[PDB]
Amino acid sequence: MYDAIVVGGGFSGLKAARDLTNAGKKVLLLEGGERLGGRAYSRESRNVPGLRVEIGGAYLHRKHHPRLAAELDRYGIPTAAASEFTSFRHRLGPTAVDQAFPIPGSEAVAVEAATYTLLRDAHRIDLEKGLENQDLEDLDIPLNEYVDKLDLPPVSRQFLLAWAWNMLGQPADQASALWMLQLVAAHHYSILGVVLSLDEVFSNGSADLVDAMSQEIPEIRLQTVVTGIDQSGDVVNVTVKDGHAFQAHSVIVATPMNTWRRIVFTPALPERRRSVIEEGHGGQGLKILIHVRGAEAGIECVGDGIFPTLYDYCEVSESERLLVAFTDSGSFDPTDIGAVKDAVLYYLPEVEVLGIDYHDWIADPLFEGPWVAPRVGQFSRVHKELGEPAGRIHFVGSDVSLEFPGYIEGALETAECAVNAILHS
Amino acid sequence: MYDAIVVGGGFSGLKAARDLTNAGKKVLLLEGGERLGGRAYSRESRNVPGLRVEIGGAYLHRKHHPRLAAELDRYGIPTAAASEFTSFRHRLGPTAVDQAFPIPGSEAVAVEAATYTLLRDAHRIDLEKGLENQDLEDLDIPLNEYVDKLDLPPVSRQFLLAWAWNMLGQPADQASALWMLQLVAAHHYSILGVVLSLDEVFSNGSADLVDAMSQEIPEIRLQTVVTGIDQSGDVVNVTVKDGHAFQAHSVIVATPMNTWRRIVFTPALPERRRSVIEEGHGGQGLKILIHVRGAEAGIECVGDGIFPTLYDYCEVSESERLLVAFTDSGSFDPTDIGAVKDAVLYYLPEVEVLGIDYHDWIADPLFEGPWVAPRVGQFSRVHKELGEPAGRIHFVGSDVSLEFPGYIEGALETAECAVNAILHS
Ligand SMILES: Cc1cc2nc3c(=O)[nH]c(=O)nc-3n(C[C@H](O)[C@H](O)[C@H](O)COP(=O)(O)OP(=O)(O)OC[C@H]3O[C@@H](n4cnc5c(N)ncnc54)[C@H](O)[C@@H]3O)c2cc1C
Ligand SMILES: Cc1cc2nc3c(=O)[nH]c(=O)nc-3n(C[C@H](O)[C@H](O)[C@H](O)COP(=O)(O)OP(=O)(O)OC[C@H]3O[C@@H](n4cnc5c(N)ncnc54)[C@H](O)[C@@H]3O)c2cc1C
Ligand SMILES: NC(=O)c1cccnc1
Ligand SMILES: NC(=O)c1cccnc1
Repeated sequence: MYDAIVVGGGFSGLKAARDLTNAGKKVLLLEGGERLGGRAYSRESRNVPGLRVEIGGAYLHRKHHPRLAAELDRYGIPTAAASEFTSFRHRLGPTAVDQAFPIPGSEAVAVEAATYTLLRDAHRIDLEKGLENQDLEDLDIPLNEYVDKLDLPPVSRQFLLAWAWNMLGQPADQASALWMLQLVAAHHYSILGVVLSLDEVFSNGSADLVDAMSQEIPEIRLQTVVTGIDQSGDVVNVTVKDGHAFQAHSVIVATPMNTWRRIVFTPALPERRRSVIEEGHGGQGLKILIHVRGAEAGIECVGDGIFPTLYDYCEVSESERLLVAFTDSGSFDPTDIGAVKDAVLYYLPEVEVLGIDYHDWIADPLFEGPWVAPRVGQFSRVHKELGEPAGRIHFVGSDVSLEFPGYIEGALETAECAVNAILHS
Repeated sequence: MYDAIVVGGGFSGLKAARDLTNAGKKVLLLEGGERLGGRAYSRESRNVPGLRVEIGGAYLHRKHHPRLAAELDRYGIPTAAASEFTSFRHRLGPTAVDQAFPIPGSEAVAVEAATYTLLRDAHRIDLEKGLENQDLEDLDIPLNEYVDKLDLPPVSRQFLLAWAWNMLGQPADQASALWMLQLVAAHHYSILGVVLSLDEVFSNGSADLVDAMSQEIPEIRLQTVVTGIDQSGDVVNVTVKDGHAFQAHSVIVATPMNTWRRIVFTPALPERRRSVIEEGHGGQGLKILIHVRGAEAGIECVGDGIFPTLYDYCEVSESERLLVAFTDSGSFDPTDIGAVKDAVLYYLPEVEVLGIDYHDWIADPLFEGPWVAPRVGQFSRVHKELGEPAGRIHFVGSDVSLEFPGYIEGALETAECAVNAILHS
């Protein structure tokens, strides 16, 4: 038996397991899959033999992600400032302007007014209290209705919608307007910052940092799927698909939120948390890497397409590249290459699709979902609590961060606080 | 004797005198000078024989100035959309960009945040209550300190300051930050709108509308300076520099605010109003028409010069134009043509000054000031009341508008309410 069992080896689990270990605890780390990193997946392209692609979470911004910045600085991990955009091909109607910020002057007075409204509403949210504890229900409505109340003229209406589609991974009518605001608050009460935090990338991918952190964890078991976590006894008992149980004083659940319903907890979890855990969160972000000929470097496209955003990802050859599309999985079928062609040609009619590459996070039983985004109504009923301790069992990870939900910095933050919790118990 | 005496024949006096007359009152209009229009002065250029220039208030914007729009529509007065700007020559440092909106992206996140602060503060002001009745003292401080608290990066700091200098007619340390906000509220809670209301001009100058309105006033006396307004008796007694008094049930003071201290009121005015009336308001706007060779059409310059703004006014010849500078009278001496050359060359080094043209509103005893702007501290002590009736004597005009101070629309608004007041008495 162990001081702690860390269940899940994404960034959250890895930090906790490392920090407890360095603090002198006897820690075991249990990972269901055959790799470490979780939703930070860097592998080789399915399209381009020999090329390494980020299939999940890639970007960072130091001023917003100090914890991540410290990890990179600790292990000397190189980051490069992300591909600049020299070329704009929006689908925002004829009055829009082909630059990074495509709102035209004719819309400025409306943008000014909406900027005040968006920021006033976001200033409502205090990021330490939980979205259920601040009388924020009037905000917890479908985003399409929220944006309809703002009454924005065409370019900015659709610019806001397209980036809200990309970032939330939900179509406008499934997204919570209050979650959109939670992101604005996360970024220092900035709308712009939600998009400008696409600031840096790992020169050699997330795997660098995954490896540096795991180097410092002495006991890791891959292919070890947890199926029950039982704290009826004096000492927590962790049960597993094929194998002898493991036992520890503390357990940290560092697995996706949408997977918790596949573990048997004993006793059953506090009763507030239970419907949300069953239904899961609404996140459906679909990120597609598209292999293309005919595209020049630097293209960014935002607009009303089934891909709200489509932009450069990297150079493949002198005539070939990868672009990246965002849309959501219950709106687009990534295996319908003709669909993909139509979505792309919509913005970029000169460009031939050579192939596509994605991960079905939803279909993956180790995840059942990409990054968190609540269903309308969920997080103003229960939110802070989904990541509070239940007995000797802690809950951590991006999904349950109040400070940064959906980003690595969130995975790292939630583990700080759990590690600290345990160190005092 | 008359139902009403209207004292002053700027736009405020002219509307009142006309509306009372049309309502069937026996009205006399008394004007101290030799022309009608007041601070709306259109005469011939001192520089360009035969050319008609606006020396005072020229611009309008229909959506913000419905009363003005109705006057223009009533008399079929043509307006032309004001000279467009094709050419930018700012002095905002090396990171600024030569277009109408010169803030660079590097400053966007700061602009966003200040936009929220500026608009939150302006939303504090409710335009019907008066600036002294809303607990707004924390705002009634020097603008330089306010803008220092906002902590803006160079381009936008100086862009805001330069336009606040132009619009308020005061250097930053003499201007009330709360007045700056009053203007933002006046324009529908818009910062941008304060500058975008430079939208239209009178094709043939303000005089058109001055003449249409005066056509409908049957009794006007020019060169008739009022020196005492005495309402001790049953009927108000109006005394005059050289001449027999005039008498009326009602008197409307439609003269500048900074002139009221040159009239003897009986009884003396309510005691709150009296210090402000003595000291006067702080407005020192100085608008200079500059006759130039070497300038092309379309130039707008904003920057840190002794002229915060310098831009095209109109074509004189194919090689000659007028520009317009704004600055303030206690900072620049318009008769120092070398000073003017330096101020201009600062922004426009290729341009030769041929001459200048201005009106000393301050030195003019019929005005003693250009448009209103309070001294720091004044309008959060007394404001609404300066334009409330004192006995049978009413007070109207741009200076005392809560809705639009410094614009014609304000002169027109304050006269509506006085005319209505009288019609019910
Ligand atoms: C498409 C996409 C793009 C993204 N882009 C960014 C970005 O640009 N910047 C950024 O900061 N973040 C980004 N992210 C979000 C971020 O990468 C993740 O939210 C973050 O890595 C979450 O890590 P975690 O440690 O909380 O959980 P995860 O990384 O998901 O780790 C959970 C671990 O638990 C394991 N597991 C699951 N079930 C069991 C079981 N029962 N027993 C044992 N182990 C189990 C899984 O195999 C996994 O290793 C992106 C995410 C996605 C999906
Ligand atoms: C440089 C400058 C630029 C401007 N630009 C604009 C603009 O772009 N758009 C806009 O809407 N407004 C503008 N204005 C402001 C606007 O023109 C004035 O505030 C407005 O016309 C005020 O009119 P009024 O009727 O309130 O007073 P005034 O027009 O000033 O009229 C007062 C009248 O009283 C007379 N008078 C004074 N003393 C006596 C006396 N004791 N007895 C009898 N008569 C007396 C004066 O001769 C005058 O006719 C500008 C003003 C200035 C100074
Ligand atoms: N939570 C988010 O909005 C998010 C994070 C990373 C990538 N895309 C979206
Ligand atoms: N009150 C004002 O700011 C004003 C009005 C007209 C011209 N300049 C300034």
